[PDB]
Amino acid sequence: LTIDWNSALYHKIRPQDYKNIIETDQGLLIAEIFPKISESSKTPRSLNFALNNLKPILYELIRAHERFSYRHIINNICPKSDTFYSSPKSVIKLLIVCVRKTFPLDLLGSNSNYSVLSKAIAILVKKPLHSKILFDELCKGLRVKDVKWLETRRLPAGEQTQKIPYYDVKNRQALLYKLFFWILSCYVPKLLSTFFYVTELSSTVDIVYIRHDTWKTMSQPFLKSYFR
Repeated sequence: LTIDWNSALYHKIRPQDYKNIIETDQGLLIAEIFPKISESSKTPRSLNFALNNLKPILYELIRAHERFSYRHIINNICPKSDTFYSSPKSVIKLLIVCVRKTFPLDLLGSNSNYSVLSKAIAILVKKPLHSKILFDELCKGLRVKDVKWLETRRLPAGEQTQKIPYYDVKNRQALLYKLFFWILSCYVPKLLSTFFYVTELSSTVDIVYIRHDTWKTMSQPFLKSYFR
């Protein structure tokens, strides 16, 4: 399984449409993340509880996304500079910061798992245009035990030290990786496309990030000449 990023980088692109970074229709959002699972009428009930545990988290994520100024944070992390391109390191910090300030903590579970996200975000941007990426390489340190909305057991006071069955832990691994896949192949590339026009210098520097306004100023004289 791969993330063909160039197509993921120019699909449903809405430049500076900072509201359409995340699907604000919450029913559409969960079908986005869990395509078949979230409308199957034959889902195992352990999973149906997992999705139910997810309903408040996705709701909060949508609320945070709508009270956030993405124009603000990019002017801090990646302001207009002498260099006309934004350094990947600045693009890194910007993305990670955006996640840290809007994502509920129970979405990926722990900071440990959000580090695995941070590392995944670092690998991604550094890779050039038209580059397939092995997804399972990125799920490096994902602990399915740190994420509570996948814990559907409700045990009596005594026997709390119960070991999780293999079928159970394998199912939660699938769900978490399906959500992680949506973060990296849907959410992250849509954040990038909204802030930056992305391109390549065609040479050794095969990954370039130029702010959309800076890009529009730089192309204006070219578009202004068209008379052929």
